[PDB]
Amino acid sequence: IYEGQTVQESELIPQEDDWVIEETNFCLGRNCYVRFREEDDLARRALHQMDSQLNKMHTRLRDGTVIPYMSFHPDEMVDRPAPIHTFSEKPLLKWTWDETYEEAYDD
Amino acid sequence: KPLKIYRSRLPLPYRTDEEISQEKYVNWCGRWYSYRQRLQGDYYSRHYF
Amino acid sequence: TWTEIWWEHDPTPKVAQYRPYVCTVESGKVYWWCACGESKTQPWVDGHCKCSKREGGFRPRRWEPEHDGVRLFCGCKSCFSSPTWNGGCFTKWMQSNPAGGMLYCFAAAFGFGTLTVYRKF
Amino acid sequence: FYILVNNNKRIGIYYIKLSIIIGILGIVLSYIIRVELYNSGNRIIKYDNVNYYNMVITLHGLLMIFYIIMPGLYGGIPLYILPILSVITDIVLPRINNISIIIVLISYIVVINSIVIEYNIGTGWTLYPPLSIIGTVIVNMILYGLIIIGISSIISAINFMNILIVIDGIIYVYIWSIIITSVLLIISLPILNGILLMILSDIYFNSIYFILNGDVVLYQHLFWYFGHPEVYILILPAFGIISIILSVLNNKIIFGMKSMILAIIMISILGSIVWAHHIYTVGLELDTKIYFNNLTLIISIPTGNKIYNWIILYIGSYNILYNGYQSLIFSIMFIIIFIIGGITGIIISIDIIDIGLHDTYYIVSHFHYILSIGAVISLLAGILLLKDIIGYYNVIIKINKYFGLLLFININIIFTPQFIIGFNVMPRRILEYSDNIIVWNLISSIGSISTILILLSIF
Amino acid sequence: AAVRSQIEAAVYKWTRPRPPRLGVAVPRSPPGTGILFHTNMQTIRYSLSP
Amino acid sequence: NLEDHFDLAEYMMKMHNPMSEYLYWIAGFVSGLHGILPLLHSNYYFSGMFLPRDNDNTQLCDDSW
Amino acid sequence: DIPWPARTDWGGHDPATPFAELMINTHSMFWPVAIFIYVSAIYMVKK
Ligand SMILES: CCCCCCCCCCCCCCCCCC(=O)OC[C@H](COP(=O)([O-])OCC(O)COP(=O)([O-])OC[C@@H](COC(=O)CCCCCCCCCCCCCCCCC)OC(=O)CCCCCCCCCCCCCCCCC)OC(=O)CCCCCCCCCCCCCCCCC
Ligand code: HEA
Ligand code: HEA
Ligand SMILES: [O-][O-]
Ligand SMILES: [Cu+2]
Ligand SMILES: [K+]
Ligand SMILES: [Zn+2]
Ligand SMILES: [Zn+2]
Repeated sequence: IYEGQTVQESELIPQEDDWVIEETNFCLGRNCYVRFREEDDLARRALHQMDSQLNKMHTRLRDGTVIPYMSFHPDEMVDRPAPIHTFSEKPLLKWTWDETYEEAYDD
Repeated sequence: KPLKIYRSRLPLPYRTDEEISQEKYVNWCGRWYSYRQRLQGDYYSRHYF
Repeated sequence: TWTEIWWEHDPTPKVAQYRPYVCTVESGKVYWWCACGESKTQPWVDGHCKCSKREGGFRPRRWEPEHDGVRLFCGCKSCFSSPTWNGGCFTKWMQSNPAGGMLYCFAAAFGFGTLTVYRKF
Repeated sequence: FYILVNNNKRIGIYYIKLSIIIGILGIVLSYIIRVELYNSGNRIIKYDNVNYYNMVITLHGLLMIFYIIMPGLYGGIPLYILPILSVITDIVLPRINNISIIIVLISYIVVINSIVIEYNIGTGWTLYPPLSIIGTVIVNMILYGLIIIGISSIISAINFMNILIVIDGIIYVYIWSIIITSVLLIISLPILNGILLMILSDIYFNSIYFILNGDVVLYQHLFWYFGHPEVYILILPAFGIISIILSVLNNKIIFGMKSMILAIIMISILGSIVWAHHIYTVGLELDTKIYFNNLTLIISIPTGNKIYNWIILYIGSYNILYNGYQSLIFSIMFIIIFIIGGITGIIISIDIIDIGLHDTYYIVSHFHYILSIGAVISLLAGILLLKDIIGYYNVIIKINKYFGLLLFININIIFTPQFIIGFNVMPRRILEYSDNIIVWNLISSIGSISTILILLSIF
Repeated sequence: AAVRSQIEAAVYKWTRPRPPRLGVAVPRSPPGTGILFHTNMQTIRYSLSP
Repeated sequence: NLEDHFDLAEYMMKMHNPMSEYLYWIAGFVSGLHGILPLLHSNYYFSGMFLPRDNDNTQLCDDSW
Repeated sequence: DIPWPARTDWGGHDPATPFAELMINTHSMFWPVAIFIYVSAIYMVKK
C-alpha cells in the first residue's frame, strides 16, 4: 500500500534554526460563474473562457517552483467546457525506474 | 550512432536568484510533509478501524 | 492524542473550556476563532493571545456562517470540525478524566438501553 | 450539423438528453400507476379499460430499463469521459457511435407510435408466454423495439471493448466497470435475441414452442439468462461513477483498487450464473433450487467488499472542504440506499422466503431502491460532477440541499410502504386491491405526487 | 468526595498513554526540533488512547 | 477558429437562441402526452367517458356525489 | 387469512400450516443479521 515517500533523518535537518513550514495559501481564489462581457463576441468570449481555467493555475513556492492543479484522473485536464478536440499531443504518463545507459552521460 | 540531446541548451523557466537560493528550504519542507503524512496514516488507521 | 503521544511538531492548544461556546452569528460577517485557548474574548481572538501575535504556530481560524443563527463553537480547541463543535470537547474531557468519562457513558448507555428496550420489548 | 455529428462527447450529451425526454414519458406512466393505486375503486382508468393499466406497467418497466437508465449510465456518461479517462483523442469507432444513438431514438418512436395506433394491452416487461404470444400487434411492435435496441447495445459494447487496444494510460476502475458491462452484454444479448426470435416465431410464424408439449418455462430460462445480467449491466456503471466521485471529492486515492476491479469481475461471473432465482416458484428440482440459492448469496461477498471500500474513502476526509455539494451527497446517499436494496435482495434470495414474497410489492420496492433511487441518483451525481466539463446551466442543482433532502424523504415514502404490503400481501401487476391495503398504498401515492413536484424546482 | 477524587486519580494515573509502537517505517525527528507547523493545517481528529 | 474550439460554442458562450431550449422542453412534453392522451381515448372508447369518477365501478350510497 | 388495515406483518402473519410457520421464522431468523449489516455499515458513513 502507498504510505508516502520514505524520509531519512538526514533530510529532516534544517540549515537554520528559524526554519518553519512555509505558509503559502493553496486556495486559488474566489470564483463563481464565469462572467462574460456583453461587448465580447463569440470569438472573444471563447478567449475569456480559456483564460478562466482552474487547471491552468498553480501555486509558486519560495524557491520559484510551482505546484500545479493536479487530479487523479485526466478528465480534469481538458478545458472546461470540453473542446471538440482535446488531447492533440498525447498526454505523457511518466514512469520512473532505476535503469540507466552510458550514452546519456558525459565525463 | 544515436542522436544526442544536450541539456545545457534547454532554456529554463524563469526563477530569480532569491528563489534559487531557497531550493534546500523547499526540499526540507517537502520531507517534513512526507514524514507527517506517513505518521498520520498509522494514527488515522488505528482510530477509524 | 495526536499532539500528545504521536507528533511533537504541531502546536498544542490549551483547553479553554470542555464545553462549547454558544454564540449568535450573522451571514456575511467573518469571525476569527482562538486556536490556543488563551484569549479572554472566547471563542474569538482578542488581539493579545498567541493566535493574534502569530506565536508558536498559532493563527486565528477564519470562519463564516452561511445563514444567520446560533452556532456552537469549540472550547476544547481540538474538535475535528473546529471552529464549530461536534462533540470533541466531551471526547477530549474523557481523555483528561477517564473516570468521569465512564460515568457519563454508562449513564447515557443506560438511558438508551432502557428506552429502546421499553419500546420494542 | 446536429444529426451527422460523430464527436464522442456530443453523442454522450445526446444520450443524456434523450434519456431525460424518454424519462418524462416514464415518470408520467409511474404517476398514472400510483394515482390509480391511491384507493380501491377505479380512479383514472375505467374497469373496461383495464388493459391500459397492463400496458402502462409494461411500458413503464421497458422504457425505464432499456430507454432511460441504460442509455444514461452506459451510453451517456461513458461516451463523454471514457475516451478522456483513456487519454485517447476520440472513441475507436466514430461512425458506429453515431448510428447507435440514432437507433435508440428510432426504436423509441416505434414504441410510442404503437401506443397511439395499436390496441393497448400488456403482458409485463418480462413478456412471459403464452400471454405474450396470444396478444395483439402492440406486442409485435414492442418486440421490434427490443431487437433494435439490442443492436445498439451490442455495437456500443464492441466500441468500448476496442479501448483496450488504444488506451494510452492506466485502466481506471471506472474503465474496468464499463469493459465488464460490455463483456456481459456480448455474452447475454445473443441469447436474448434467440428467445425473442422464438417469441416472434410463435406470434408471426405459426411456431408451437409455447403451446402444450412445448415448455413455456424454457422462455423464462433464456429470458432471465439475460435478465439478471441486465440488472448488473445497469448497476456496474453506477458503481464505477461512485468510485470516481468519492475519490475526487474527498481527495483520497481509491483504497483497494485491485480489489474493486476484481470485485467487479467477480460480480459479473456470478451474475451470469444465478438467473434462476427469478424462477423459484415454477417448480424446479430441489438441487437446482439449492445451487441457485447458494450462488445467489455468494454475490453479496464481492458486492460487500466494494461497499466497505467506499466507506473508508469518505472516512477521514478534510473537514474544511464543504460537504454539501449535491454530487457528494448523492454519492453518499447511494451507499446508504444500495445497502437497503441489496439486503432485501438477500432476503428474497432465500427461496422459502421467496415463496411468500414472489410477485408482491416487496420485489417492487427492492428493485426500485436500487434502480429508481440508487441508479438515478448515481447518474445525477455523475452528471453533477461533470457540470463544468459538460457545461450545462440554467438549473439550480449543484448546491441545493432542499432538493436532496426532499428527494430522499419522498422517494422513501413511496417504496418503504411497498415492503410492508409485501407481507399483507398485495400482488404486483394489479390495479384493484382489498380495502385493508389502502393505507399503505395511499401513503406511497402521496409520496409519488410529492416527488414529481420537487422535479419542477430544479429549473 | 474523598473516595471520588481517590478513584479519579487512580484511574487517571493508570490510563496515561505510553508512546505508540509505530507500525510504519518513519525517521527519527532531528534532536531539538520544535513546532514547525501551524494551526491552519487540516485538523487531525483527536483520538482517545487505547 | 476560436469559435470552433468549444463544442456547442453558442450555448456554452451563452449566445444560443432560446428556441432550441423551447423545442427540447416541447419534445419532452409531447413524450409525456403519449401516456395521457391514449388513456383518455381508450377510456372513452370502452366506456364513453374520458375519465372515471372515483369508485363509480362499485355500489354507491344514495347521496353519493 | 385476510389482510388487515395498517399492519406491518413483518415477515408474514397468521400461519395455518407448519410450512407457513417455517417461512415466518426463516425471515425472523435473518432479520437481526440484516439489522447488524445495516447499522454496522451506516455508522461509519461520515468524515
Ligand atoms: C427528468 C426531467 C428533469 C431533469 C432534471 C435534472 C436535469 C439535470 C441537468 C441535465 C443536463 C444534461 C446535459 C445538457 C447539455 C445541454 C447542451 C445544449 O444545450 O446543447 C445545445 C443544444 C442546441 O443549441 P444550439 O447549438 O444553439 O443549436 C442550434 C440549432 O442546431 C440550429 O438552430 P435552428 O433554430 O436552425 O434549429 C432548427 C429548429 C427550427 O425550429 C423552428 O423553426 C421552431 C419553430 C417553433 C416550433 C415550436 C413548437 C411548436 C409545437 C406546436 C404544437 C401544436 C399542438 C396543437 C394541438 C392541438 C390539439 C387540439 O428545429 C428544427 O427544425 C427541428 C426541431 C426538432 C426537435 C423538436 C421536436 C419537438 C417535439 C415534436 C413532437 C412530434 C410528435 C409527432 C407525432 C406524430 C404522430 C402521428 O440545445 C438544445 O437543443 C436545447 C437544450 C435545452 C436543455 C439543456 C439542459 C438544461 C438543463 C436541464 C433542464 C431540465 C430539462 C428537463 C427535460 C425537459 C422537460 C420538458
Ligand atoms: C440494478 C438492479 C438490481 C440489483 C443490484 C439487484 C441485486 C440483487 N437482486 Fe435483484 N432484482 C432486480 C434488480 C436488481 N437486483 C429487479 C429489477 C428484479 C425484478 C425483476 C422482475 O421480477 O420483473 C429483481 C428481482 C430479484 C429477485 C426475485 C424475487 C422474486 O421474483 O420474487 C431476487 C431473489 O433472488 C433478487 C435478488 C437479488 C440479490 C440477491 C442481489 C444482490 O446483488 C444484492 C447484493 C448487495 C448486498 C447483499 C448488500 C451490499 C453487501 C453487503 C452490505 C455485504 C454484507 C451483506 C451480506 C453478507 C448479505 N432480485
Ligand atoms: C430504472 C427503471 C425504473 C425507474 C426510475 C422507476 C421509477 C419509478 N417507478 Fe417503477 N418500475 C420499473 C422500473 C423503474 N421504475 C420496473 C422495471 C417495473 C416492473 C414493471 C412490471 O411490473 O412489468 C416498475 C414497476 C413500478 C410499479 C408497479 C406497477 C405494477 O406492476 O403494479 C410502480 C408503482 O407502484 C412503479 C412506480 C415507480 C415510481 C413511482 C417511480 C419514480 O417516479 C420514483 C420517483 C423518481 C423520479 C421521478 C426520478 C426518475 C428520473 C429519471 C428516471 C431520469 C434520470 C435521467 C437522468 C438523471 C439524465 N414502478
Ligand atoms: O435480478 O436480481
Ligand atoms: Cu436476478
Ligand atoms: K384503484
Ligand atoms: Zn488564541
Ligand atoms: Zn472542542
